[PDB]
Amino acid sequence: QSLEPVAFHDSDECHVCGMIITDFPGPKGQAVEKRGVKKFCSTAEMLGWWLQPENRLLDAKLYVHDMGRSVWEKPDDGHLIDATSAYYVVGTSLKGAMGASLASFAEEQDAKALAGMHGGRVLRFEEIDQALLQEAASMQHGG
Amino acid sequence: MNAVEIQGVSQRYGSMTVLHDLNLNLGEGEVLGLFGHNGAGKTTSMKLILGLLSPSEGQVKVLGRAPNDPQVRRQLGYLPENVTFYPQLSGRETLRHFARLKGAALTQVDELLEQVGLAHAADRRVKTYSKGMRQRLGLAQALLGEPRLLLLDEPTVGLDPIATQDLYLLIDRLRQRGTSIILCSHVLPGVEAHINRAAILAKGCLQAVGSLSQLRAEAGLPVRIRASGISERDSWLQRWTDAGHSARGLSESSIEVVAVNGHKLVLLRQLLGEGEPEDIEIHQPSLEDLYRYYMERAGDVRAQEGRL
Amino acid sequence: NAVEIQGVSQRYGSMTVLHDLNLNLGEGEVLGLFGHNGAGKTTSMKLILGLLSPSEGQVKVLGRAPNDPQVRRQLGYLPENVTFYPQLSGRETLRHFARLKGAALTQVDELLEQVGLAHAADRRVKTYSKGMRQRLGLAQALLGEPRLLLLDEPTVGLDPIATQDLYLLIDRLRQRGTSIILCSHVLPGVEAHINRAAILAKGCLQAVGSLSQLRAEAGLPVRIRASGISERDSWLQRWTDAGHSARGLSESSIEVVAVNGHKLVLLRQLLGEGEPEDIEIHQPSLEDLYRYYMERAGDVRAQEGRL
Amino acid sequence: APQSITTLPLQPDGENRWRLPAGEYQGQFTIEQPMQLRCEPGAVIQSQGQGSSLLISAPDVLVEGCTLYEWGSDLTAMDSAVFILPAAERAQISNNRMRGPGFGVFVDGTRDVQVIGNEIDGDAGVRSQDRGNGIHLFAVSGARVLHNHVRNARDGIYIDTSNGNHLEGNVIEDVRYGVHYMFANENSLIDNVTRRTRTGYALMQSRKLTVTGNRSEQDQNYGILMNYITYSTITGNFVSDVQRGGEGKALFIYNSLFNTIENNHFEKSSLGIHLTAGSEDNRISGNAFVGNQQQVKYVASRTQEWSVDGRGNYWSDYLGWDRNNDGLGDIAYEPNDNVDRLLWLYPQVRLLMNSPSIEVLRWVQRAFPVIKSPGVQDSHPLMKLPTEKLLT
Amino acid sequence: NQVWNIARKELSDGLRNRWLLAISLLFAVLAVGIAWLGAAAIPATIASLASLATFLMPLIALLLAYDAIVGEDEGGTLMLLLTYPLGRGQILLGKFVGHGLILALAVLIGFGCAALAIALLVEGVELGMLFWAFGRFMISSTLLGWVFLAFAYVLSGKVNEKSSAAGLALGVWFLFVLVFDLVLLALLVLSEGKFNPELLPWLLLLNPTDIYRLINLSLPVPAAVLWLCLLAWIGVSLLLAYAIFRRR
Amino acid sequence: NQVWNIARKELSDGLRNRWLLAISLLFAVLAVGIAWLGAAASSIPATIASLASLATFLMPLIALLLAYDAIVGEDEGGTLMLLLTYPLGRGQILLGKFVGHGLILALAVLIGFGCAALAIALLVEGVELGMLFWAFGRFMISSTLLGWVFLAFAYVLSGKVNEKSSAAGLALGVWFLFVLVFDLVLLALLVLSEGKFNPELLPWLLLLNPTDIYRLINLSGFEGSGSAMGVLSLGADLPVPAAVLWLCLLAWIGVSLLLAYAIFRRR
Ligand SMILES: [Cu+2]
Ligand SMILES: [Mg+2]
Ligand SMILES: [Zn+2]
Repeated sequence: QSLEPVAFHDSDECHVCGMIITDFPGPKGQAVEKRGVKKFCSTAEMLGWWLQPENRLLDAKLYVHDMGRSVWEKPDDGHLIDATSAYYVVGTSLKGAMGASLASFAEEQDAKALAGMHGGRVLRFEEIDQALLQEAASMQHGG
Repeated sequence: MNAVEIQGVSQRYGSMTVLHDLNLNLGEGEVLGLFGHNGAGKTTSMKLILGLLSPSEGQVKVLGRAPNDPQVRRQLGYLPENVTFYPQLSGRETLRHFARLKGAALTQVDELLEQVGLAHAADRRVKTYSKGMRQRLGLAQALLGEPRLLLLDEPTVGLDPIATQDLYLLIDRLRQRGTSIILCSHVLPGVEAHINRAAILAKGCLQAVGSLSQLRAEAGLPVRIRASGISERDSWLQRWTDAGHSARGLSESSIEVVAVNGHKLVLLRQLLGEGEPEDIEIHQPSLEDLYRYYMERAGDVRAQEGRL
Repeated sequence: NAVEIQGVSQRYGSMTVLHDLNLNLGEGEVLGLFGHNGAGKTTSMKLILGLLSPSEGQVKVLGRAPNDPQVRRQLGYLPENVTFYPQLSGRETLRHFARLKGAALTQVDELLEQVGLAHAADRRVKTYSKGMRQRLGLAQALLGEPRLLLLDEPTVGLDPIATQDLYLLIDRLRQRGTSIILCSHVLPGVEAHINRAAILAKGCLQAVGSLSQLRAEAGLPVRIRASGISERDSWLQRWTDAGHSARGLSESSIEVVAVNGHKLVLLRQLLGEGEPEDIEIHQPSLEDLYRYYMERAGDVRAQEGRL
Repeated sequence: APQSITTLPLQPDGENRWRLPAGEYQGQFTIEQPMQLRCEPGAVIQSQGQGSSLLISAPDVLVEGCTLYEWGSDLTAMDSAVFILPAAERAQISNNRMRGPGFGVFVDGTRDVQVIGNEIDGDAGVRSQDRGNGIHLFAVSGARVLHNHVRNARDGIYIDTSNGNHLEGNVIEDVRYGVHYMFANENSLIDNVTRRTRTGYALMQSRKLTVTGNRSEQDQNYGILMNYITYSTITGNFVSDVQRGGEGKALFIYNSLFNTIENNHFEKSSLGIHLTAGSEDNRISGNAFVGNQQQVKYVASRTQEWSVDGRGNYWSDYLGWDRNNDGLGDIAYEPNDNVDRLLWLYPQVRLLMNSPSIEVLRWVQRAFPVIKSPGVQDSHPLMKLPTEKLLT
Repeated sequence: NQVWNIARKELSDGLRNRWLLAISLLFAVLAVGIAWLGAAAIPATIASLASLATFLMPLIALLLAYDAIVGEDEGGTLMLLLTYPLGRGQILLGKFVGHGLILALAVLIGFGCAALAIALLVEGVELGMLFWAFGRFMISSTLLGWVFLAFAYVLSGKVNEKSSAAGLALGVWFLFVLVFDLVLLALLVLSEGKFNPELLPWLLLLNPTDIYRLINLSLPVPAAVLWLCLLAWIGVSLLLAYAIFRRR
Repeated sequence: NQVWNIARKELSDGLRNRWLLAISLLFAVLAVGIAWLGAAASSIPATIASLASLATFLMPLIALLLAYDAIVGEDEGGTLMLLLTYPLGRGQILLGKFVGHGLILALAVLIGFGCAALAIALLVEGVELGMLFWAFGRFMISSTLLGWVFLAFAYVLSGKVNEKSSAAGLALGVWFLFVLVFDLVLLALLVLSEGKFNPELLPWLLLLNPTDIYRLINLSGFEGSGSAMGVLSLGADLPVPAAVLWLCLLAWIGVSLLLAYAIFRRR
């Protein structure tokens, strides 16, 4: 039952920050656990939750949005790719919900499109670590 | 009427037969003596008479019944060897524990504590008892109720020299009532004065049964004449070897001479005639002397002069 | 003179548990200590061994002090019941006593062949019966030529062939000249082997001496059964005319009751004539002599079935 | 949508100062001129239920003593009670009573506005998803919101990207969030009281701000939630008895790198402090972790000293001594075992949590320190209560 | 009935055991000292009392009955008792009644002094819940003790010497209290992506100390199966002990 | 000499005790396991305070398992009353049992800390072999002395009692009191008084427990962390040097052996 990304409702709070998910732009990650689905207000808040040692061993599928086939202000539930096989761009000037703006893609050229259009660098899922999330959020919402 | 009717049993464990073709018949007031050295034939015939084992090739009839019926064991006492009871209980509470199981009346525990001589040492713990004081307790539970058969396995170990005689005095009172019992000892002098008929058995089989007069008549054994208070030893001691009698010298003036029962009269007159002993003791062939004959009768070669 | 106890009166707690005994033991005699009422059997057993101090009196073993190591190598003591060391073997247990007594190491094989234990040697003592531990306990007593054995019930739990072979081994050591003290409680059975008895009770030594001496100091009946006699006649009643009770038994037999100091003179009265024909004597036993001497000091006879 | 000049205001003073008499009114109203209007206590300006009731577009307006009632509820068109335009700089909204289903005080793009002493009762039936904010502040520099009384709104005092402003002494009751912070760099908030709230203090992505002296009485599931706050300062906060309705955490530090967390008082909660793995190496010293059923939750194996300058925190379950008579304890205090983090790493161990073998494993760590994972210890913990003033 | 006449012996012999009375005093002291530090410092203290009675009630049961059969065989009274009008079933079942009422009294002095330290040091304990949570506690602690009593009859009947009976009764106490649950914890840490999560509650039924705690915490299984699974640990192991005792 | 002839028995009788060889292999398989966990984390002052805590739980246990039935186990076995009728004294069959059981503890910890040192020089790369030999040389000649203390304790409680079933009850009482009750009574005295009962008497109570003097010897050079010491944190407040801590450990033997001889002399 872990194979199914469930859709988002308007009354869907984040797992961490607890506020309303669909009042925000940007891709919205969620985590299907196969014992209960928990959702997130931003993809950087999902990756902040994923890198904790309670959830490294947790067998749960991660699903983020496909921003190569969606408008950035209102992402449809629709195409919702697997988050391990994505291509996150970082460092763009787009205003995400909580963390740094991590636009998720699936085709890596559209990830290279937004990287050159804003001054960012494409990076895979395994290159994401907690030294990078705190570095990228400080450059976005600092100074 | 017979108490124990062992009719041709043969008890085995695996393939080896530890007891082969035992055939006994204990009377209604007799005292039987089971003596065994190598084999478990003494030990297995204990368990066969009780309900502990089952005859694999025969049957036993204790009081005309099977040995494991409840009407049998209410009239059967049994004292095992080296028993130690529950050490935290009292002496009286142990008998009041055993009186409930045999169905005995509770007006007998005060008597039987007095009847074995534990009235002074009752109401103390079993761990503060002697080895002989536990035998007074262990005999007391065998006399609970009105028993018809007693299996005393080594009853006089650790006991006083007087209290072992009063035990046999209590025994010889009981067989006059009609309670035929079984002595099972290893100290063979001491039981021969109170045994009625011996049942000396070998490693496997049953060697010989009968009274002491029958075993002395069947097994031709010599006769010991102990002569104390003679003039010299070697004046007579070199002479009995020439007359054909193995004689030793026991002290500075005392000898014993092993006659051959045809020489016993003429060797008797050579002491009162020649010389002057201060006392003359004549020993019959004892139960212990009959016992070593029957071991020689089936295997069991005698050891050296002093070996074992 | 092996054991010379002279004037020992042992006290503890001002209770005078032993009272002024003078027990001299010969250099080849085999004594027997039998005691029931007091602690005289067990206190005098320790006093010879030197592990107890004689208050108000002296004990002299082998002509020297009882606690010198020069005489403690010349003793052998068999205690009451000794489960020795249940993890060791038979040989290693006896070799452990071989080093302690200072005897030669070559005796451990000639004693485990002596006592019938060589098949059961090199095996753990927890798989030994009570007969084999008494067999093993004797083997340390015969270690390195003991001049004074001291056995405390050596025949308990032991099979009846080997009990008789123990006393024939005891009889071999008497002729070698080593005195033996037999402290036992199975008195019908040891009276064929001792040379002098020592009945002590209520502390005081009641009687000492040989078996014929105890019957001399205690007027007791004997049964003289004489089958195969003359004409069953005035010869029967003539000892009733002598002051006895001669039962005229039917089958050409007399049963005379005598007083045992007039014992042999009635014997050669009978066998001086030509028809004794395989008579029988019945002297009082050590069992009956024990109950007389015990009753003479403090004891009263019990009831018909009271013990 | 009429204007404020369509009412009947009696001038007390001729410096554009007006005074509205007692009596009800109707409809929306608009301020376009700098009018220092005061009000009698019977000035119930009750709108009909649509539109922003008192829109303000002019600078230097001292609105005082009004009583607004039943404005609109379209949160997308921002149907507020007091809408304040970006051109309406330095507005004062003093001592007002409000009851209506939308925003209480919606300001945006304003400077030096002072929202003082108001009572804003939000709603009763809406599901706390469309109630609107109590005091919404949207990117304002200079604001002074002081000593209000917000009840039953949605997410209390929402604040978005407003740089320098004070939140002093306001009581916030029965709302979803107590004070919400979004990207508010160099902020400040003092002595606020939050009661019965689904999160007492939301501190989301706001750096360099001072959170001091605040109180949180009986909130639900989150005492103070801090996400991505850097160079902050948490001094003197009293967080008490956050019951479930999360399991109840008095302080939940999530991805906050540098901040000074001193002299706080976390009292009678289920979790005293939750420290995530990403938020490490920040000065946490001098707090009072009293009465909590589990003091620190720290699922890591990295060591984390919790004592700057040799002074640590007071712990209620600190079974230690003090031989040399200073304030500090003598033995260090590890708040977490290894078996206290096996329960968090694997939730199936909750079935085995009462076993004696687990109770053996608590003793094996105290005897054999090689199996002790490096935790969240503090050398020199405090012996007495440092927050002797916050209990009053 | 002679199952009671031999039961009156084991009450009188078990209550004079100095080894038991030291532990039953230490059980009652530690039940007060947990209740004192659970009140001054009721579901929060009944879990710490469950970890206490999982330590000592297997230890009390194994101190009583490790020498029940083989201690009588070494004493020689076992061969004497079989010659009485008594089956081998009535000796074992009568010892189980006699040793059973001892530790059914050791929880009435154990928790009878622990519930007194709760009813007099909380002042507002709501005692209507006390007499039902401790009534379920005293019954379930006795049934835990009756399992290890029946475990002690299995290991006593198997061995032939009293020294090796205590070497197995210590081994049974190590295995069923604090080795079986440590290999449950060990399995989870070493294997986390292979071990079934659902299987572990079912696998908790192979340990009567674990079933003891599950009826003091009230879960895929219901409550009523655990009462019938704790009684199944008595009824199987007593039938196993009777099958061993008939093969001596 | 007679003291060696009775030592050769106990050296060959304790080595056939299967309960010894189980829990002396348990001391060996744990001293490798502690040193393997101390090698995988690198750390150094935590594997010293834990190895010294391992020999606090086991070297009193092997010593009391050996010698609780040394005198009274021979008295009710009958072989003690025989032994006094041999050319010996009571001082030779006690000092000989102390030498005989003492070489077992000298071998039971040479196996344990011997393989623990070989599980460091072959496991952690680049360890100081001079510091390793000195630290585990100090562990060997101080865990025997802790073992010889509880060996001499067991002769006191064997000569005092007169039944072997009651000697095991006293040996369990001595093992619980000195190992894991006196460190907790002293802990409970410090918490309930909040360290204000006596600021100068309380460090001297560590010398009334030989398991704590043993921990103070091995934790001399390696303090490291503070909470790992726990109730040993008063050891900095003891003004005695390291040589007196050896001498107070030897004095725990010599008083409790002379008491063991004076009890046995009036047995
Ligand atoms: Cu937010
Ligand atoms: Mg201090
Ligand atoms: Zn979120």
